[PDB]
Formats: sequence, structure tokens, C-alpha cells
Amino acid sequence: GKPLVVTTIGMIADAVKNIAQGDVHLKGLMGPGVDPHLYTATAGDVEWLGNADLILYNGLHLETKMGEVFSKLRGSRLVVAVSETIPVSQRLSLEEAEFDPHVWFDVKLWSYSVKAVYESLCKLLPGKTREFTQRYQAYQQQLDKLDAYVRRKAQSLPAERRVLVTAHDAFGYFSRAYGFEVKGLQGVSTASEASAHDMQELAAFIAQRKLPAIFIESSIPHKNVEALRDAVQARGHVVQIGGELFSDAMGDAGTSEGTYVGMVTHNIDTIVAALAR
Ligand SMILES: [Zn+2]
Repeated sequence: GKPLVVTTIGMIADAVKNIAQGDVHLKGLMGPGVDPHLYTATAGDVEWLGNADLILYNGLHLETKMGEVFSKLRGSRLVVAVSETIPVSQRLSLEEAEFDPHVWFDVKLWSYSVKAVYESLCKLLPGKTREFTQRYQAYQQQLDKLDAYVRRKAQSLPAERRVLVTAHDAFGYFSRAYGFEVKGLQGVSTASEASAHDMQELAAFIAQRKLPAIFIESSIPHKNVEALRDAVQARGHVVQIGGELFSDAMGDAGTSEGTYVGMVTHNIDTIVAALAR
């Protein structure tokens, strides 16, 4: 029979789909709209995890509530935190007390994670190494093209206009790779809401910098960024909500936004369209 691969975030499931295709059974625990920072594994999830031959998760403490679940499963199956293969020097350190887990927004950096998915699959099914390698090389070429595309789109926007404010601070790697100044209403983790103070400071930032738009996300209730937009207006500045971005989760299955390449493409197109003119 075919082995079972269980993944957390959809971005990782996307890599498994492209590299392993039908050679493995794939179960993604977190679908569209799911916040990985706040996610608690259900009993059904733990069942799937307990039957998996390979478990792939992000690491870098993204899945803040699943550490123990993963801990207890090592020793009986391959468990790989794909993003922990990214060199420490390339990770963004938060006040020397945590690493930013949103590595998928620097496409070149994400190639390390994709390589880990590919290599883990080869360990799982060594007999499939050749086809996995062909599919992986094709997928990596798509990612190379995606990186170049995002960079062109970013460069098409005036430097002064490259200021991105979103529902939470998920674009730190995007900021470094593509030349954007970024701020989020909630922090790198969504574990805590933004305080009244945090909101006034960001509202002041938005008003003083005279930004054209701010963005909502598919995994955080729109209510908060909408309340933020209101605070900005009470400060004499009119900012609009430029669109909804995919931060921690991808779009629906069947749509291009339900793929890693489509998710990123949607984000850059949406951002550039709202920030331009
Ligand atoms: Zn996040």
C-alpha cells in the first residue's frame, strides 16, 4: 500500500502534492482560513498523525500548540520540521527570543523547506527517487519563476509606496526579500490581540505616512483591521482596505489561490494594485 504523509499548513501540503503526486496518501490538517498559531489538534487529527509514515510541519514554533503532539510521535516515524533546515543566520530573530516562522514569503528561502519535503519523501520511498527528483526540479523551476515575478511586481511600485500594513506581522521575510516596509496589527503570532495602545500607534503610523490602503487576511477576522481603518479616519486620514491577503493559509481547493504559487501571486498582485497610482 502507499504511505501516508500528514502535513500541517497547506503550503507544505502543496509541495507534497507536486513532488509525490499520487505516490502517497496526503492528509493536510489545516485548510483554508485556519490560523496555525492558535490551532489545537483534534482527536481525529491525532489519529491521522498516529498513522502517518511521514509528518511534515513548519517548525520555528509556528504551530505553537502542537509541539507535544509532535514530540510524542518521534521515534516511531519520520517527523520533519521542514523550515528548521533553513540556516539560523537566514532566520529572522524576534528580540533574540524567538524566530519568525513565516519563511514562505521569501520564495528563495522557502526553497529550503521545499527541498526538505522532497528529501523526506525520498527517505520514505527510495524506490521513487527518480520521479520525485523530476517533479521536484520542475516545481523548483516554478518557484524560481515565482520569485522573479514577485520581485518585478515589487520593483514596479514606487519605493515610497512599498509600505505594507496587514492583519498580523506575517510578512517579515517578504519585507527583506522584496523591499517592503511592513507592520501588522497583531504580532508575528496571533496568540494575543493587539492592545488599544498597539492600535493607536499603528493608526498614527498609517495616518502620518498617508498610506493609500491596508489589508485584511483570510485567517484573522476582518473586524480588527476594519476597526483600525476607522481609527485612521478619526485621525484625519482616509485609508481603504485594499484587499484580502493569504498570510498563514491558502485559498480554496480547485482555485489557483489554493496552491502555493497562486497564493503568493494573488498577494503580490493584490498589494501592488492597492498601493499603486
Ligand atoms: Zn502567522
